[PDB]
Amino acid sequence: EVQLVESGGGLVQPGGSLRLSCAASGFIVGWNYMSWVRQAPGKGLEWVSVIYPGGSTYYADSVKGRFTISRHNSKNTLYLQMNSLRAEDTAVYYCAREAYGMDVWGQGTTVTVSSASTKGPSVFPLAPSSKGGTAALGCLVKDYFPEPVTVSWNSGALTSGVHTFPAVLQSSGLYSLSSVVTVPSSSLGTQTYICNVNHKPSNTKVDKRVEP
Amino acid sequence: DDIVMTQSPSFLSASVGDRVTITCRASQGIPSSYLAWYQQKPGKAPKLLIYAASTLQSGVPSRFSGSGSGTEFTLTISSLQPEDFATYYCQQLNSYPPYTFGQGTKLEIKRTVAAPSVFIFPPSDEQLKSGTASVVCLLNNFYPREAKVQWKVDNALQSGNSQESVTEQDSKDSTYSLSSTLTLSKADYEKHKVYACEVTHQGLSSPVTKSFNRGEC
Amino acid sequence: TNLCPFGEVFNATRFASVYAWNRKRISNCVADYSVLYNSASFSTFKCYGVSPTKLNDLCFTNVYADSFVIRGDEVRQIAPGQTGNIADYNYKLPDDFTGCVIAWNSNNLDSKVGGNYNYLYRLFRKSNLKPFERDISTEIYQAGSTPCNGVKGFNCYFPLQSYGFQPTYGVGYQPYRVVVLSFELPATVCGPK
Ligand SMILES: *[C@@H]1O[C@H](CO)[C@@H](O)[C@H](O)[C@H]1NC(C)=O
Repeated sequence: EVQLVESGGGLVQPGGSLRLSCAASGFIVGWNYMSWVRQAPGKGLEWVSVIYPGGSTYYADSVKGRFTISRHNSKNTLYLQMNSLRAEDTAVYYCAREAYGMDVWGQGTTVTVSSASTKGPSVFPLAPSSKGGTAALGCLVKDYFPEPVTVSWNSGALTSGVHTFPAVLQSSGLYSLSSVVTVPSSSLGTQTYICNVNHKPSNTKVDKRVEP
Repeated sequence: DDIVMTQSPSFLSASVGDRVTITCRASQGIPSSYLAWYQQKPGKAPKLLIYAASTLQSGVPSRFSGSGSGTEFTLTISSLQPEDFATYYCQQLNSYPPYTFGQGTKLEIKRTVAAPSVFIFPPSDEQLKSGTASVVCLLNNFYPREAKVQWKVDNALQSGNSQESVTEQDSKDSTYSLSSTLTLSKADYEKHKVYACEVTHQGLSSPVTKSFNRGEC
Repeated sequence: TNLCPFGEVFNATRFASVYAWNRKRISNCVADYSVLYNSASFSTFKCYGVSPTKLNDLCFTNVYADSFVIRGDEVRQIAPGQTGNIADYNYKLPDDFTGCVIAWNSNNLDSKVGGNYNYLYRLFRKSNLKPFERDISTEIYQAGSTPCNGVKGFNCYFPLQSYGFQPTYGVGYQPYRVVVLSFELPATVCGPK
């Protein structure tokens, strides 16, 4: 028990709406200071909203008039209704109880606001160029949406020396990612190197051969 | 007007058994009951460590101690342990909103200085067919995290058309790896000859430039 | 023996905590309202429903002087239509409040180095106060299904939190003394007329 399980996050266009649900067990939602705190990709924690046990509700300045916090007494559930969703609202959202400091948190749910359609990536080879005797080779997983994308090398057989980087959101609103691996130079002419990219949201599996 | 929480440092390096101090400062003198300390691993929710600026949250180890008052507060991990390597936030609960967090402090593993391996990757022919060229500079297995990457196109210092990202500290050598993409249109790419990336790091006495001439083998 | 004993309320050397706010009933006397306002040493002097000056010619059956101490930012909560910890759970003015709210900084009186823990306020309460309601309960707050039976613990909190006024606080966190005058209606408290 004593958990907070959230749901309702997903994908919406700017100006869309979501309604986050947060189910509590172990305490009573209506009897506590219940708060919503979000966290952008790679950023810190920002408090979003709070409902008092007595009923009063207070919102972060950047969400006033677009977000409304509520609760169902029966289902013991906190709610965050998000209208006119700006792209800046893209974050992991958490509900929490505040007794003296926020002692019970939830697993979170992801809200993504964008006007881009779902798209699989193009996989391009970062071929071993002039680059001790260590060659670098990789794949550029470009122009996909939404997150995420998983990359393996040689069907999982090659794991040593792999570095798969966090994606970067581009000005287009699509994501670009890099997966490199370092091998001995003598290995370049003997063993074949294939990168495997899985993009579940658009349901695309790509195997690209990398060679100099 | 409002209360601003400011944390020091933003990144912190230490070893197991080391003693660690994280500092939080307030834009105003505030009651000490206001602020709490939270811990966060990657991909996971914050865990409340300390509240009322010194009271230890139930179930949290004794090595965590909070102190301070007025405008200065401190989280102190007495004997660092492998499971304490995470990000740490301070937070003031104002009893009238907003509630404000610190910028956070990433507590990383201290290791000796290691210089990066630097590789340049010219755009692929497959991508060039599509009307975009993206050059990729890779910095491999370096420490500490702070490194500067400068793109040079015909010796012009390029700004605004590049993006970078960093892996987390590696699980077995405690290094970082950085990737930088410089993106251009095809025509713009063909309007230049020399493409280079210049890396400055602690373990590098001189900056290292890795370059190539477009359309050469 | 004619003049209303406003010095007893205003000039008193110690004030109640906001949760146990004090009420002095005032009847059969004359109220200056010139000495009160025109000695404007108050950080706040707001009058809802009545002009602050040109008030000491009007008669009432009795007037109530409620006094307490809050922190500086919380003075703005002492007004009709406000919400917050003090308004919801310590002192609620009615939506149609007719009277005056007066407040002044008292850092030099109520802040001790190391914190003054005498002044408290109700942190935990299930419902908002009715207007002019006083709650002086110290029963453990039950935030969960498990009854507390008067012990602190998980989901079991003491309802009152101390201000801990240190003189080094921000001015919005320094002590602030507040007197709320309510006028209520044979009228016998009058001004000089
Ligand atoms: C409070 O005391 C001062 C000092 O004697 C006096 O001047 C002032 O009139 C008093 N105020 C009231 C309301 O009695």
